[PDB]
Amino acid sequence: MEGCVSNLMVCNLAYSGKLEELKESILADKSLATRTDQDSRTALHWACSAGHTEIVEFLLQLGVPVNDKDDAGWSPLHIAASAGRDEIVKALLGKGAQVNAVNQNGCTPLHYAASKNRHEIAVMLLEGGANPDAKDHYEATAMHRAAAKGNLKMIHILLYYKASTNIQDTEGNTPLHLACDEERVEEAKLLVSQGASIYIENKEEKTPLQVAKGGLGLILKRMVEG
Repeated sequence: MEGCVSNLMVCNLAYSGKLEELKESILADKSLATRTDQDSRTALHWACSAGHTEIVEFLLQLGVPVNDKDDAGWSPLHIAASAGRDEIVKALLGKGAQVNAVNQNGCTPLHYAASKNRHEIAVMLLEGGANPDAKDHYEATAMHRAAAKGNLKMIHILLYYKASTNIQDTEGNTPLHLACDEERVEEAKLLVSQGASIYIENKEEKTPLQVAKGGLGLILKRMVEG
């Protein structure tokens, strides 16, 4: 757990926060700065997941790769934003890091950021080149995950940057469908009044209104074209 990880001295060094040992290691060895192992990870990936900004900065300054996608671990900015690491997320971006790189399930930074409450972190990545309406394998969106468990603030920024277009998962699941299911009156009222087609049916051919609450749907559907 502590000290090292499993393999690759550079990976664990950044993980345990041994910048001195990491610097002397890369200084002495150039290949070590990129050398990958275990899961094709890089010390940046390990440092970002932990927090050690000094290690990621030192590696970044040298000109280490950042746009590189791991065997699944997404990009550096991906891991940084995911745990709400402002220092790491800013620090990776400064190096022209990626923005839409896909982990394995394509859960872009938006998808991960939305999963959290880091409203500010999500906005930073969006302007950097984060697909606001990008879909994953299941065609799920950050809006869906947030609408199911997030905040109204996210809705303000997401819509501000122009994101979400009634997207529907492979089996059916739009911003209103999930929001309605969550008994979220405010989220449903704002999303519908913004551009959430109520008629959009579901697996059972059910529209957000019908799944809203039988009657509650009448109010949401009326605003759309009552």
